[PDB]
Amino acid sequence: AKVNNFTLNFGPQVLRLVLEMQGEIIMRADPHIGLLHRGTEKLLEYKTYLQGLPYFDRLDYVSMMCMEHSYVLAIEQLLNVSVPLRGQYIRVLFSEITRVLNHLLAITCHSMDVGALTPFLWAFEEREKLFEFYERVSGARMHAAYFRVGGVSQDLPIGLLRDVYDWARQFASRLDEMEELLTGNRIWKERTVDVGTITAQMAWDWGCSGPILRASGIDWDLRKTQPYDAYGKMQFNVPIAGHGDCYDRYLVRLQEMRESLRIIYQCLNEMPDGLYKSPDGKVCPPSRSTMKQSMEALIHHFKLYTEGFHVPAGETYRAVEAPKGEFGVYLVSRGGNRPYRCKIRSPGYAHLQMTDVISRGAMLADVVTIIGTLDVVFGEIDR
Amino acid sequence: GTERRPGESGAWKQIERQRYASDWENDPTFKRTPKNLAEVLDDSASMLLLTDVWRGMAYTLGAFFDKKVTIMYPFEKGQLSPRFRGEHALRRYPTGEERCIACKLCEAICPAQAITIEAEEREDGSRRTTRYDIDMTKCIYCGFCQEACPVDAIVEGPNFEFSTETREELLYDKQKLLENGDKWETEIATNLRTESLYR
Amino acid sequence: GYAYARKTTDKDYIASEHMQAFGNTQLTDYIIKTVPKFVKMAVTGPAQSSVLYQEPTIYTTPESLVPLMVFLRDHTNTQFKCLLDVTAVDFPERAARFEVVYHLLSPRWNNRIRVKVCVDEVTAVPTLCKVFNTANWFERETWDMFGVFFSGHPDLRRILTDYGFTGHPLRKDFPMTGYQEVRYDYGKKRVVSEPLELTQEFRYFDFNSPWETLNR
Amino acid sequence: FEHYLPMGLEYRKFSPGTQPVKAVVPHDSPKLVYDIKYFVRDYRRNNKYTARTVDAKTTFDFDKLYAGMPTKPEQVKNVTRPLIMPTRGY
Amino acid sequence: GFLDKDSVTERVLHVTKHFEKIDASKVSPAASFEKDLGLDSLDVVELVMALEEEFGLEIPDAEADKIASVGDAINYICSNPMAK
Amino acid sequence: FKAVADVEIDFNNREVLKKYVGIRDHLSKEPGTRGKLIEALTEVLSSIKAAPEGSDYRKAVEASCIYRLKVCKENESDAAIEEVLDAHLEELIKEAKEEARLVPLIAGNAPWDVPADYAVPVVDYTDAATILDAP
Amino acid sequence: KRLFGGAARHFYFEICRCLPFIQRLHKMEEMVSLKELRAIVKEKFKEYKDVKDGRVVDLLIFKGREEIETYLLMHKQRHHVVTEVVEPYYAKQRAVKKVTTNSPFLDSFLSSGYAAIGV
Amino acid sequence: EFATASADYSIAMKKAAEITGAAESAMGPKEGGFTAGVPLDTFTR
Ligand SMILES: CCCCCCCCCCCC(=O)SCCNC(=O)CCNC(=O)[C@H](O)C(C)(C)COP(=O)(O)O
Ligand code: SF4
Ligand code: SF4
Repeated sequence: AKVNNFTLNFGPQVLRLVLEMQGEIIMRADPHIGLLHRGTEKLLEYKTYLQGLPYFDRLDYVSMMCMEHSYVLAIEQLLNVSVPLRGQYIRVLFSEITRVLNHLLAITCHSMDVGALTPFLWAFEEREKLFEFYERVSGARMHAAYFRVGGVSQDLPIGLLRDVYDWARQFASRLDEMEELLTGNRIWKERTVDVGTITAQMAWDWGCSGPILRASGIDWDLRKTQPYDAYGKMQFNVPIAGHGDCYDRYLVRLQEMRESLRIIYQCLNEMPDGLYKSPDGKVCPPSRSTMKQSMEALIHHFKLYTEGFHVPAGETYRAVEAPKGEFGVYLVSRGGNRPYRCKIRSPGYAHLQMTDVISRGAMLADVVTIIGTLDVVFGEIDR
Repeated sequence: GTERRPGESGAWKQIERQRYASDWENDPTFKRTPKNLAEVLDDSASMLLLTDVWRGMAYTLGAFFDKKVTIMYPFEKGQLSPRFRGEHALRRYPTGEERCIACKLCEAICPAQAITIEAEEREDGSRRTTRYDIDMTKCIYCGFCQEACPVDAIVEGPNFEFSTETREELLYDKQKLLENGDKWETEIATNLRTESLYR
Repeated sequence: GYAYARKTTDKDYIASEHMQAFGNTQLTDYIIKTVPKFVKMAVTGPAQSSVLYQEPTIYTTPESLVPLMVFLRDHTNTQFKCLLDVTAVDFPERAARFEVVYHLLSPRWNNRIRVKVCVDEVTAVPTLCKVFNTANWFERETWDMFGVFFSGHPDLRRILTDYGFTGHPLRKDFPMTGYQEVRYDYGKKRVVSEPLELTQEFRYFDFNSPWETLNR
Repeated sequence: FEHYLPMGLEYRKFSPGTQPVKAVVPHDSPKLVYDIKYFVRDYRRNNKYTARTVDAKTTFDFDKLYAGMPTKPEQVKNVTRPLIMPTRGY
Repeated sequence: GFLDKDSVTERVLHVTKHFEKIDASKVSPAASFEKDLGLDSLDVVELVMALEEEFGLEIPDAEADKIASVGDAINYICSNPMAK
Repeated sequence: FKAVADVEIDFNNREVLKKYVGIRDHLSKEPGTRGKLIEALTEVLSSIKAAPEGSDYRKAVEASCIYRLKVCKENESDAAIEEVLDAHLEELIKEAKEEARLVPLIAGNAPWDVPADYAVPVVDYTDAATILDAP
Repeated sequence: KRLFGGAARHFYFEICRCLPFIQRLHKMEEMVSLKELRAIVKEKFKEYKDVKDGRVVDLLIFKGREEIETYLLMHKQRHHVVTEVVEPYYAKQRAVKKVTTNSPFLDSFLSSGYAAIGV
Repeated sequence: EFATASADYSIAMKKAAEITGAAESAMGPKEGGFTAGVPLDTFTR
């Protein structure tokens, strides 16, 4: 008959959803966002380039250093700054540690939303180990502010690689005992198989990236097609599935954790000795002993910590294979010590736009599975 | 295993597709039809009598008899490093004179604008502050002020247990920051004896 | 829908020599010669894809943005299938103060490109919702933040700011802290918007050297 | 099967404040200790933008562009992936 | 003719009387909204909405746009078969 | 690439590879062949005649189609065309069909209709390492 | 005949059609009437009666539309209508010819050293 | 010869300010404040 749609309000308690149903089947989904919009793009125009760096830790706060990476690379390209070899290796190693942290949280929060509670509690102790790795090099468990223009902020303390190797020696066993509860379980399969299917044409038309794109049969990894730092030296595989399923994305994310472990092991054995910061003193601040003994270093310390370096006029867009997809910064420079315009491109913003076409024909108990498999964090969505 | 079945499909379009067409037999990720009696009994012992639930149950029962990772706070603590960024503090020389010389570099670098400084010259001619405030509810605990200081006057100490009941208790003035430094001076010096090799 | 997984071996290469040479050197001249009426200005600069190359920036009129984007999506040599973002930049000194910027990615040949349109506050830009499906939310955000009207959009409404929010926050003449603030009133039993008052006003530090040469 | 929760001294045997070997961190290159001149390495201020002659009556020959392309599986040449970004020797 | 031509007229005058920008004695049974009473389009829309409130009708945009006089409004209400 | 399925898949059989990555289900269930590529490219060569003879757009499309047909002619197997043109044939047939579809919209817009003294300014970027590093 | 297609009166008619549902949903039955609400919304329209550009008229109508659906969808409650719509109108028509002979300048003088900002 | 800051991105900023059709945009007095959406007493200052 002339059946009107029944509508539903889904949660003030920070995603708001307005669904329409024709019974038990959804016909429309409209996300209402902006409950975490804090105006960080306006606030970055009132900061110097070093001042605005800790804003990026608070965009995807599950994956911090990867958010820092693209802003730093965008500044370095316009400045024409080269990063030394050891700093590039450190950046790759901590980017892969960051990806492991993000994928642990994403898979276990998804499986908790579905109903399995134990894998969350099993994976968060490994997350605690990697937080200790963040804290030992930056003094902060989450918002490290570690990656800087021209390199990293401090050197690795003596004894870090020993412990990273000791964690990586048992992480595969942890991922194995994680999959015994979920991979060959019929309830998890019946919740995840053929739910929210994405084909390749829809993936490129809807601006998808990351593990969504690899589960639809597309071989596209930015660490292999447009490499940055020492990612071209790294030997690893791109996992590929072909259904576009929630189940296939779960399998791709687990394999990406395995490949991140492989890159971590390679970085632990090829870590070179040398400088970790670029030797251009007009961009990178001097060491604290040098500042207390030479006049030029003290002048450069004074000026770099007040006015900051001046970026030459121009523009660039630089992107990083963040663990949720492509994270990019569009930096517009007029020539000052402050960004003229800093647009932030987030993958979860594009992934959440698809919920109207992905939830069609699904039921109410599959909305939370779709939201969980898109891997969304509203700090980067709502800038 | 990651294999698929006709029937275990979570949706309806694929459920309708698998029961009206044999397109699923071309796909290599599907489990094939059993061909003889023993394979039929294996498939039925998979579907009926569970045995996939039981593997997870055996793993969780093994975890029931395993070791635990809980610490008994506040009798036991976690693990931190000398670089840890905790409660801000103001430092002295061993003589007892303040290190701070009112250069206003930490106030300039602060991205949160959490520092407010006023100064004039002391009665002996020295350059010293008359006001040094840190709004701890505006602070982001980045440590940039610690990096900008050329005389090691402002630090972030190793204290993280400083929750209060009123917000007015978290607007620190100069006297309280000096009191924090006088409390934590030996630990701060022990930390800085290692971290001066790197900075 | 491209870049299907085809090679089962590890690939130690990016692109082919002839197509990478064409994309990194000849693409600006190619686009200018094939569709000259669409292009009004071109910049070849420091390359969105990598630090080692150069990549073009195309300026176009709003009257030909949709045909140029359709050409850049469907032409056999420029297969720009992915639209990464739409944004704006404010230039208050210009007669047309806004530059709407479109970034694109070609998965077929590992390329990127940038497309710009200059308009003022009261000139509509045609929507790209029919060409790219992500253009919807980005145009909604650009209207929200800058006040650029996108004609032909299905539902142009604000997406990021507050419910009753008038004003476009990313303009240069909009204040950083705004005009209104929010508190709970015990008498009215409601959360109420009031004119702005600050306990500590924002301190603006003017650091800029009178010897600095780079300011433009 | 590797066990979670290692026992005593099998993980983080020394605290980071009691490092058993003193650290000597390089902060400058030996090539720049006594050779300090800057204008030979001022990459920031030596980039240029040049306005090209107005791209109107140029000759785009498509024959040359398609004459350098292969037609057989062998004779296809591929650009290898860059191993590292430029370090300029440091 | 669905209703009388006197009571509708005094009801029209009664709702025209309570307008702050109108004169309570200048209103005539046969006047104009533009030349005589001095009203723009929004005032005309407000008066037609008041007439709709009093007689319990719904007048569309084109029909209310054609109404330009007191006599036009009275004739439209009288010709309406659903008047109250 | 790495296949996430725990079963052993051959992937030397090209039809199995096209099934696994979703080409059959999501792009084209009918297998694309060399003859369909030739037919689609000749459709483009017929469709481009709506553009003027002197236009660079027509020359560009015609040269691309002629090169594609020469590759199709000098290679008999479809794996050879896959290795030369760096795609699957289903992708290449879709490319040719999209290029043929593009022509009436461009022809309606007429980008070649600029005045004789048409001018486009171009700004190019020169790196510092051109003049600082060794020639 | 009516400038710029008569779009101001068409939008005014649309809002006046929308108004009784606003009064029922926001429960403003005993606070304001439909006649005074129509007069208030009419007074919002007269403030831009001297706009000489049709594109500014179209933008103003689009923005007023988005205001009317944020009132329709209960994204601003009755206290928002009170503090933003009807009390500014009643303040602009209540202070006219006050009971005191003080000029506006002298009231401003006795209030503060500077003019008031906002409402 | 012409060389007035002819080695930086400001060349690409001076043009893109003189693009035809966009170099002649103009509004009436006070019109941009009506569409700005900020309170109207701000323009009494
Ligand atoms: C719940 C409350 C929410 C209300 C929000 C909605 C408020 C919307 C208000 C904004 C819409 C506008 O102003 S729309 C802008 C209106 N101004 C113009 O269009 C410029 C031309 N002037 C006119 O049209 C005049 O009305 C006139 C000279 C009298 C023409 O006489 P007539 O009339 O005889 O035709
Ligand atoms: S730690 Fe950061 S937020 Fe705190 S006072 Fe220092 S610079 Fe400011
Ligand atoms: S604490 Fe250090 S940086 Fe801050 S004003 Fe005092 S001397 Fe300067």
